[PDB]
Amino acid sequence: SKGEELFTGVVPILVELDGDVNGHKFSVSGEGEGDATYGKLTLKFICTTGKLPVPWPTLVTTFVQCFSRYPDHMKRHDFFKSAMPEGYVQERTIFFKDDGNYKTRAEVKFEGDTLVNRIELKGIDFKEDGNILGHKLEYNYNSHNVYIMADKQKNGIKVNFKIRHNIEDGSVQLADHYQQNTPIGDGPVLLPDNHYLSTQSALSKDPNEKRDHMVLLEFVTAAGIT
Repeated sequence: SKGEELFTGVVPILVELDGDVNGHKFSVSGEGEGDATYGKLTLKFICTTGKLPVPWPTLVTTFVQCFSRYPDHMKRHDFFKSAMPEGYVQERTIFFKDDGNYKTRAEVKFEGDTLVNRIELKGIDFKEDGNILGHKLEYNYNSHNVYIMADKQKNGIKVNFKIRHNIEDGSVQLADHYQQNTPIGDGPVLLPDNHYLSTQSALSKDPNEKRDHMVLLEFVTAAGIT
């Protein structure tokens, strides 16, 4: 396809985010690379404004599904790569159960050989003593299924899934994700049949890094269609 070929090898990745959660302003820069052939992502994020005001796990989904591995028989359902190199807009509302919500708007596209994800995040109605602003979430991550449906109305896709973050007391903090993606260019894109992405993520720390940061290793494969 017009974008499939752009992901046959290792692609450098850059992530830039500006956020405001209940008035707490912060920025994050991330770098790494992705190898869609194997659905693999390796990235390191740094809070460039000091200490991150929310827990790192809560931003993982916000921080390039074009790196998902789509089985050859499912290639016609790969909206993400089809929108490249012009890219796509990714918007979400993430509802943290019994707490506030994040609204995000991002643009994912190529700048030369680098795949860039530029994001604006706004969080409101959070409890200053809740699990988010109170930093009560464990630094870990679970495997999830990301459900995708076409949206011919806007020539894009609708995505939904639930992330369950582990709370330090053994409980769980649900983060309900509502997502929409639309192409940036006026070119054609692939509208998919219903399917999902199987995702797994591991979080770690750089032992020599004194800045507030997160190291992420992720594997994602499309499934649901035979």
